[PDB]
Amino acid sequence: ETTDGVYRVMTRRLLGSTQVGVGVMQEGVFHTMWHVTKGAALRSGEGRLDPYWGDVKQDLVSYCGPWKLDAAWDGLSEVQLLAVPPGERAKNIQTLPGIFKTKDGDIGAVALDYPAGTSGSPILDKCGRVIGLYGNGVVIKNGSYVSAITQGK
Amino acid sequence: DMYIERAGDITWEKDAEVTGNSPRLDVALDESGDFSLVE
Repeated sequence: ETTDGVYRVMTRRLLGSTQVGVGVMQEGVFHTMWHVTKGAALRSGEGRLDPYWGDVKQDLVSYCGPWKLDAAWDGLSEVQLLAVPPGERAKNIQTLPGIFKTKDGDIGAVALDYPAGTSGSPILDKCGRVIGLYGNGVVIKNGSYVSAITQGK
Repeated sequence: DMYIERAGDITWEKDAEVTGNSPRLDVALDESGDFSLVE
């Protein structure tokens, strides 16, 4: 299935069928985070998806083609995390992102804590454009999880 | 073998639950893509 939208990344190698992450299908390219697939190939029905580009530091990987997601957080408006937890239905969660302040610039961050099956969930702007992926971040002194809004180029 | 299955559309829902606060953190990113607090 090459139908644009968000997908679950499942594996039938552990116990039963486990959900290891989430991905986005857009312009015939599947986008997810590196730590989810570790560059491994993906099966979509009878067809096979081969890795095309990846970067461990960015924790991103694309299949079937180059990174296609270009939207970025405007730094002001609220966003929606389309969280796809394993075994549960996709739910849109609205929030105002924080900021990751690094030596190479600032990156948006969302203070939403979700299970391990959720890495790769897309983060959307008001116009439905994917501005990043959820699943790579930090836990702060209180124990709350804060994920960076990881977007490619 | 890993495989993918569709989960839904990428669309903004007008009446979505709003939660999560908005922290500003100083972080560092290592070569292995891991984030770390700097202060």
